[PDB]
Amino acid sequence: QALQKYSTDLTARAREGKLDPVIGRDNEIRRVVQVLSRRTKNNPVLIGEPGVGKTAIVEGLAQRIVAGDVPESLRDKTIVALDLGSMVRGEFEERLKAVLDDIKNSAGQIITFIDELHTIVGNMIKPMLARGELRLVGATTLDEYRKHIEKDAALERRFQQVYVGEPSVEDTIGILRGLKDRYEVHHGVRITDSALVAAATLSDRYITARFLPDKAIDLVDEAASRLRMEIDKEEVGPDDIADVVSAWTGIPAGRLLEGETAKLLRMEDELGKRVIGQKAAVTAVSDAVRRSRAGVSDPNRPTGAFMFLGPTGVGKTELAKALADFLFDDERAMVRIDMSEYGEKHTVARLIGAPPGYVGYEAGGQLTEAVRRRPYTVVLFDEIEKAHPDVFDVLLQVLDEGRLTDGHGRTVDFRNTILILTSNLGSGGSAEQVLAAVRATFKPEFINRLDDVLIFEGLNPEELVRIVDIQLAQLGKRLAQRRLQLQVSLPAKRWLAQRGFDPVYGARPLRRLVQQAIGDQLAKMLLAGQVHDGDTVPVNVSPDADSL
Amino acid sequence: QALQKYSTDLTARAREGKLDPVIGRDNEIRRVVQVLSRRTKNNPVLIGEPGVGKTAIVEGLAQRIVAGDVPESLRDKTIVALDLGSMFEERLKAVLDDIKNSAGQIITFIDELHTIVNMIKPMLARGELRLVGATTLDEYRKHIEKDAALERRFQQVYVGEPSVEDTIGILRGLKDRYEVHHGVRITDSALVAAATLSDRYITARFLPDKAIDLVDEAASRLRMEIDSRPVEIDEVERLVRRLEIEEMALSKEEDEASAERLAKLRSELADQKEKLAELTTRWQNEKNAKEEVGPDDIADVVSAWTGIPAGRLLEGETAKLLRMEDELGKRVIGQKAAVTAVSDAVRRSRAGVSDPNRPTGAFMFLGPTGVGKTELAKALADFLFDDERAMVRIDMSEYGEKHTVARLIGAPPGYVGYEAGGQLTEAVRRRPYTVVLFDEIEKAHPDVFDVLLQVLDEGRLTDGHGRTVDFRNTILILTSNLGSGGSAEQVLAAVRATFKPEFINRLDDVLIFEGLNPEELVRIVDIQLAQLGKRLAQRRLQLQVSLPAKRWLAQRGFDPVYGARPLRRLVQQAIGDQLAKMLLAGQVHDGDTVPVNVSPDADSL
Ligand SMILES: Nc1ncnc2c1ncn2[C@@H]1O[C@H](COP(=O)(O)OP(=O)(O)OP(O)(O)=S)[C@@H](O)[C@H]1O
Ligand SMILES: Nc1ncnc2c1ncn2[C@@H]1O[C@H](COP(=O)(O)OP(=O)(O)OP(O)(O)=S)[C@@H](O)[C@H]1O
Ligand SMILES: Nc1ncnc2c1ncn2[C@@H]1O[C@H](COP(=O)(O)OP(=O)(O)O)[C@@H](O)[C@H]1O
Ligand SMILES: Nc1ncnc2c1ncn2[C@@H]1O[C@H](COP(=O)(O)OP(=O)(O)O)[C@@H](O)[C@H]1O
Repeated sequence: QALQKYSTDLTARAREGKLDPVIGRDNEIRRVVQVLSRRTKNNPVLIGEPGVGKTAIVEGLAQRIVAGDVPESLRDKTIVALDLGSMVRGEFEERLKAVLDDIKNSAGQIITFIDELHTIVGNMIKPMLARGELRLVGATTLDEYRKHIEKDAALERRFQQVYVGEPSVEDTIGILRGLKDRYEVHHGVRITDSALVAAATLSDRYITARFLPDKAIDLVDEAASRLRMEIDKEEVGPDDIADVVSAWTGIPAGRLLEGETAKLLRMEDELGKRVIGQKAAVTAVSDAVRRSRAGVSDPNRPTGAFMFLGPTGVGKTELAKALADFLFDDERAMVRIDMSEYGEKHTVARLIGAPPGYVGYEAGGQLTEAVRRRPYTVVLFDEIEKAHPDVFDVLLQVLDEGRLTDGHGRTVDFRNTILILTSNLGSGGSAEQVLAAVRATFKPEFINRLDDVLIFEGLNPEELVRIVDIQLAQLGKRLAQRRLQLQVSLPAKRWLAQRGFDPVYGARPLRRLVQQAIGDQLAKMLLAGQVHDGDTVPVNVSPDADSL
Repeated sequence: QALQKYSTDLTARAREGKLDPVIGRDNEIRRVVQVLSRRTKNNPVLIGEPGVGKTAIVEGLAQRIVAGDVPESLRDKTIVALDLGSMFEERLKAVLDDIKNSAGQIITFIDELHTIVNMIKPMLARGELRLVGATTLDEYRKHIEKDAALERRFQQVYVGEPSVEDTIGILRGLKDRYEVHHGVRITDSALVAAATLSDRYITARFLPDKAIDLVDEAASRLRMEIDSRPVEIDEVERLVRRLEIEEMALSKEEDEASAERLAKLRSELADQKEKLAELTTRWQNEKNAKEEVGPDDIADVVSAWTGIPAGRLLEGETAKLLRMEDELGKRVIGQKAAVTAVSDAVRRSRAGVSDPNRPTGAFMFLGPTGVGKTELAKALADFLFDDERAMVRIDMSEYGEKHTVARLIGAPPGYVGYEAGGQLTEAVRRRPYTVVLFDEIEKAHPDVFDVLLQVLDEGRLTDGHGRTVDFRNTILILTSNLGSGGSAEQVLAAVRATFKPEFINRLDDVLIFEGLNPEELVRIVDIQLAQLGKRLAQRRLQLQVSLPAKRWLAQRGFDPVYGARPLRRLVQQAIGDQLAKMLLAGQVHDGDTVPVNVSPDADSL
């Protein structure tokens, strides 16, 4: 009572009701009060993620004390918190010893409470502990406890671990609707259970950084305040919260709705916006992804295991680069592993990395280490027909059971990824001998487990226009830093085709071909003159090359 | 009422009407009042960097407060500050008691509380003062990011700098106040040029005050040059005066070796004397037919800042860059494909076309040894800085260990080597314009690659202290000799299987040098012999080599497995050996020229 400047009270202000009723989490209080009444290894410590309700539990304990529900062994005691940030090189221990003296002079069982004790731990308080005068209650997280309370601890023999995992959705919903009338008078508009459950599920779904009991309340109170500030609609609602979540993340409030039909029905041209032609292919792949996400197939299998073959450079990779954007929300999600190194017997274990203590161990495997983190990729396999006939064992093990075991000992799961097996077979075969070749080259019962084996059709010599038009409308962005406009002339743009297609490399060069030509040919004018940001820069076909 | 002395006021200054120009940031003000009208985690803190305009944000907040645009809980709120120009712990009770007795109507604004955080924390846990904060992001993360004891009452509010179309209005709202001291005119041309030019180029400070300091320094520079003789009329005159005194002290030199230094200092004087006259004559033209700020002094102050060149078209730099592919062919021979590529990416930066958030160029060339994959980078650094010593060259052969990543980043605070700073970061933090050479990238530990993966497409990286140096105006070069025997597929596969494809992704064109041939070797023999003459011109012993001699040389050392170094070895072993045999045996004393000629096998001097 003499040095009460680096610590607060919990039972005094509980005579005022300055604390929230603590509905939920009625088991942890029994656990704590049971550990607090032993003879040794008493004075527990709460262990859990930040923002889950550890302080909430200790406050509820204080409130049950002031009410009177505990055994008389614990009856008639106060609780005091400790702020570690109020002290901090040195003199931290001076104030700490001044505090411990007061605690000992308390001459009773006046229980303390220390939040984030792993800032203290040490050998200064253990004699205070192993004598029977203080009782501390703590708080930290699991990995912290494993660091500051496990390596140099030697005090783990007097701290009891109590776990506070995290609430469920249907439980934090009750928590919220219990903590509702408060804000209904603080701001005061109106509250709908629809808004509450919407906040809960949307935070759970898209806010993957924080945790539930406060993560939800954050959005609820911020949205209520935004609605109050609006009055410079007299109700709150689910859209009234999706707008907040969108202003929080960046993704628009439209897509923040149904994610099954509103996705399967988008498998239309929204793919064909980035991919071109091959409409049979896109429709087939869309069937594959739709009927697989229905919810009747075996739950332990990839979400798609189709392959496609034919000519090069027509967009074989581009279909996957676009598909990763629509489903997993990124084009930096695919992983491509060439089956050209894997032409020997031994190198098949390079994509796992076998033993602890050999050359490639901490480097992990090529196929697994890129999956156990971010398990939502889109795996490609260039020129699979060249891989040694031993990789197929690992591959069949994948697509027959959604699991695999790396070198470390971890278990990885492939039950929500998409396999893709490209190939350059089909040199002359149109549709007749190409399938005979791919039925005789690969194992016959392997292809029994695949999905559709669709064959890309060549670029229609007219349907080079759409791809080059996408390329050109893209490069229309290039010189927007100067706002210079571009000229198009269908003879010139078609003159790129017959001299840049090169159907041995698909359509690969048509990016450098045009960017180097236009950019570094204008690089004289763009420095001297001849152009400004209203000039379409008329470029045309000289009888030989592409002058202006 | 006892804080009227220890703190200023903004409830009365706003009624009187004096406040700095606040335009924009109205959504920010709305965010601040919105977070103030909450139950928990209210009372925000502003996060940014010095000179973004959060001071202006709170000032406009105060003006809007006195005007009235508020909710019910904001009955003018009499927002005040707590003067950090008021500084002991016995007085702070007297300061805090006034706010404590109040009902939350005198809320404070702790400008730069980053150092304030015992006394304010318990008085915050009861919830009586707002204590509006404003600091920077790194100091925030250091001080009040790890302490969750107080992070339950602080909601950071991010702010950005650029408001270009209103930065010009701010310049206007300040243009009046900068024309008073400097007897100059600050034109809208200058406003709109500085608002538009120093933004991407001088990327060390931030627009809302760097666009201010540019105009301030331009004003001071012009006011200086309004004095009779201006810049470049005060320069060659100070040069020619000094040059003369260097000549009148060399005539009285009884030496023959200093005559050739007297025979040149005279000439450069005779060359500089004219250009003094030509400018002086043209001066009177403008004297009877600069007195105002424009767009040229802007680029002037840009160039004099951070060494970065950023002008309209700098009238001495025009024919150099169109001659680059040819000007570079004086030092590097062959690899037309490589010189075209390395060249087409310097103009696209001096033109303003290239991507503004990526290095001004970053790509790799590799191939057999003794081809020039290092002389090319050296030649590049020689004609941009005019001295080859001005290239940052780090070797990746010493970084073969994992724990050597902290060698070029620095060691964390509290360890032994801490004040020494980094090795790569500490060179690009101060004066970033150089070219950085990565010798033998293959020999490095395949973990430093994860740092260049950051530098690519982001343009910066962090060090042991936590700050971020910028990498947006340099060129990054990679050298290696993977494969070294394969045509094009072995080396392609080797680099593809040695580096991540998402590291080769952000790279520009990947270059493969060919190797030298007989037709390109005579041009190298000439360079070698010219450099050798320039070297042994310190004893005035010029040489005289015959065409059969140069052909014998260029034929002798050619073998297409080691490149060109055998040529230097043969030059030494065949000429310098004999010459140094004679030079200390008398008979070839200073001031001499010895001819060489082909003999049947050797070439006698
Ligand atoms: N059962 C509950 N009853 C009432 N409020 C609860 C309950 N569980 C969580 N909360 C609230 O959730 C929020 C989380 O606050 P804290 O309990 O302090 O978080 P924490 O889990 O203790 O970790 P810290 O201390 O925030 S780092 C507070 O507003 C609590 O009041
Ligand atoms: N095309 C060239 N232009 C200029 N100097 C050249 C050329 N080819 C060779 N040389 C000279 O020959 C030597 C080769 O220098 P480097 O460029 O370091 O060799 P390299 O090609 O880098 O091979 P490595 O892999 O670095 S050992 C230097 O003395 C160069 O000056
Ligand atoms: N249908 C298409 N839609 C869009 N771009 C396409 C299409 N077909 C080919 N392309 C383009 O052709 C080029 C080759 O892409 P890709 O098939 O990934 O090449 P590679 O086979 O060399 O890996 C890319 O620029 C790609 O955008
Ligand atoms: N939007 C604005 N336009 C023009 N001048 C401004 C604006 N906001 C503030 N100013 C003035 O310019 C100064 C720029 O520095 P300031 O914004 O105070 O930086 P800080 O408070 O972060 O140190 C302000 O102090 C103010 O006097």
